[PDB]
Amino acid sequence: REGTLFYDTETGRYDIRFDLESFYGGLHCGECFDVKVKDVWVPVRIEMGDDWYLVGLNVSRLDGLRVRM
Amino acid sequence: REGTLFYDTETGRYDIRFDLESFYGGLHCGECFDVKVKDVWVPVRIEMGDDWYLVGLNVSRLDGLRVRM
Repeated sequence: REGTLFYDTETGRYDIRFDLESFYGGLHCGECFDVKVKDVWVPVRIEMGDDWYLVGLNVSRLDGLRVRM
Repeated sequence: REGTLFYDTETGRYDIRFDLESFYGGLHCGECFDVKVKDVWVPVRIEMGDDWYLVGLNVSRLDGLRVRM
């Protein structure tokens, strides 16, 4: 359910860490999930343009966001 | 303050994201904090070897760890 979003170097994709040793495996274009914003969960979709970005929420960067699926 | 640990490509350092747009500003060698493992906070100290690593916790990778200062 809940995890942290991060960029994986040896795979130009963002991924989600759910546990100390439990990862999603890599997010693909179009995948949806919620981003934690203060006390609310905002629905977003990750996409690829010139670089990875989120549709549904304006953020400075995707690194370190708390997410939920 | 609780946050998420992530690799900051703008500085080559690991940093902590506390809120949607609040960041620690880049961790330096010797700085300490706790890492969430299960439902316990483990004290660590970040250092630089061949690459960044944590003294106090043997983990495959630092990306996405939940932490607190």
